[PDB]
Amino acid sequence: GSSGSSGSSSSQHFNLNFTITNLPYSQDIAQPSTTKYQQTKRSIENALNQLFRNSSIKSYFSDCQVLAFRSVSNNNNHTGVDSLCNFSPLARRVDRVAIYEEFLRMTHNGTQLLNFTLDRKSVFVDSGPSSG
Repeated sequence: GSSGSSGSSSSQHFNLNFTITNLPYSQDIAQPSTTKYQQTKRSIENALNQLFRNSSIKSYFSDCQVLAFRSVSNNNNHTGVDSLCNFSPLARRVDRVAIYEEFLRMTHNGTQLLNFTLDRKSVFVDSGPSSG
């Protein structure tokens, strides 16, 4: 057997996160078998797509992966966007702040994402695969 395997992976995955104040955490958002969930799930993922091609990193950045939504504490009138700033195999020189600033520039300092008003301080991007 053995058809490869020699210490290879290529491509990188970035953890995209940013709560959207313009999205209440209802029961629908809790169950993937709802409309409010699928709709918002594709709505945000769709907005991020057109945002990338327009962003400064519209060459190495492939697309995003909306994992799910989280319910922030204190107030239940928000929704934590659990996305994944996925990149291409060619992308080698990519920092965390890079996608963070590129997204804030288009979202007006992280306030209005196309058609979804979201906070800025809440937003944050990190590295997914890092042994943890």
